[PDB]
Amino acid sequence: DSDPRRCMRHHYVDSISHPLYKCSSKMVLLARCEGHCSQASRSEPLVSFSTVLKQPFRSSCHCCRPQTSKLKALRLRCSGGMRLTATYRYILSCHCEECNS
Amino acid sequence: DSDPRRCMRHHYVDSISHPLYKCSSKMVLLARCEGHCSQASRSEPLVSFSTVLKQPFRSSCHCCRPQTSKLKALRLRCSGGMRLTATYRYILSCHCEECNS
Amino acid sequence: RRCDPIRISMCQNLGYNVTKMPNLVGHELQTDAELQLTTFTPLIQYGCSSQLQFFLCSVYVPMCTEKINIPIGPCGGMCLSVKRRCEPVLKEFGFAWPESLNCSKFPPQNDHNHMCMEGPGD
Amino acid sequence: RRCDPIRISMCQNLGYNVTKMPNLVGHELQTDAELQLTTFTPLIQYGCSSQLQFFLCSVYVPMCTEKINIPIGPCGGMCLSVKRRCEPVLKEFGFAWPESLNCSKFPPQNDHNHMCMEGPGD
Ligand SMILES: *[C@@H]1O[C@H](CO)[C@@H](O)[C@H](O)[C@H]1NC(C)=O
Ligand SMILES: *[C@@H]1O[C@H](CO)[C@@H](O)[C@H](O)[C@H]1NC(C)=O
Ligand SMILES: [Cl-]
Ligand SMILES: [Cl-]
Repeated sequence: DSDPRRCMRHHYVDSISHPLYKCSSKMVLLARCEGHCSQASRSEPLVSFSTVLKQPFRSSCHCCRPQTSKLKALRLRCSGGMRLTATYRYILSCHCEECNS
Repeated sequence: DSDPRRCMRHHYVDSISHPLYKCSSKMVLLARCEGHCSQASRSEPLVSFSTVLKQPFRSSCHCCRPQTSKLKALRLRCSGGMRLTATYRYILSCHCEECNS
Repeated sequence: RRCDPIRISMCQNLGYNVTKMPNLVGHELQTDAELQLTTFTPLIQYGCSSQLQFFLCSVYVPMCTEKINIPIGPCGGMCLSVKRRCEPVLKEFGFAWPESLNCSKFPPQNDHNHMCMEGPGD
Repeated sequence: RRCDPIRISMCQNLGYNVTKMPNLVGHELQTDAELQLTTFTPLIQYGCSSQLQFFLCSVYVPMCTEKINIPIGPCGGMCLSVKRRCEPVLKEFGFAWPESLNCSKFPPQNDHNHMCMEGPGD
């Protein structure tokens, strides 16, 4: 759809700093998933018996999450000699996923 | 007027029966949670300098769930004098809480 | 073919979708029930009890289900809960807790013996 | 009779109400300035710097006031501030910090000697 409140990918930047070495802070363009899933979340009671072990409730809930991502590297510029490397997932797509898969 | 989309308690009657043994079913009033939490769900990458990465993402997601409930027990008369205890929960209130918290 | 939809606006989307007249108070038409419900609008507005609107609707347009011959109304405990918060406000206006909502004419709690809708203890 | 209103939408309601062409970059029409401003929309969207949109507008549609013969643009410090956060993002896309926004061509700070708009140090 085209609903701006849907579960989709958003782009943002952040400043990254290594906490253990003295390095220049680094700007990095990142992506996140955010939105509202179309599926109503819900929860009902289950009935247990002596021979039927069941959880108190059966639940469903959809969350906006990364569907596909990709490892991405971040070379820092540090004390004049060295280069440290951060990594993180660059999100490529988002989807609505069951809360507890 | 009340928003039919909010996280709320729905009421319904259903039958308590043993899924196998053969028994005297019993009619019972139940409640369930259903609706859309107002908080948007999201997921962000975490940045790691350390080995590899650990949990790649940090996320929040709200699910419509039972907040309080009454623990009920009842007895069915099954084939033969035998009586079987069934346990279930009558939901009193629903709220929106974190998926993994 | 047993239950009718709810045509009273202030009693829609509260947890059940159909009802059946006559209600627990005697009205034979939802239109009459709606009219009398309106007399409670101020009380509801005041935030007297978060359960008030639901409790009144459960009495004036009781839950109907195809699976049994009786309507489902509130349990006595919800009535008392609402009453204890709401009666005093009515008295401030020189009104009494109506006899039609006498809490003692509701089942005392939800069990197989008698279906009634409970609410949160707090 | 000295200043014109701001006709570029993305540069309205930012702290001043009128401007004057030519701007600090050479454009003789706001329409040309608007066009070139559009090339920065993605960068602005990314949240690169909360000051970016204001800084660009202060350059492309500088503040005009009837009380003096020159336009009022950004101070060099705001430029550097934005640049340090924004240049790296541009490089990720294979672009340079444009020479037209060379921070060293702006006054270094707001004083009587030269009016320029500063922004927060953090
Ligand atoms: C209704 O309530 C009034 C006062 O609470 C009381 O006199 C009466 O006992 C109640 N009705 C019944 C049938 O008990
Ligand atoms: C503009 O910046 C470039 C690089 O920052 C530099 O070569 C030049 O000195 C600056 N312009 C002036 C007039 O200083
Ligand atoms: Cl309350
Ligand atoms: Cl910023």
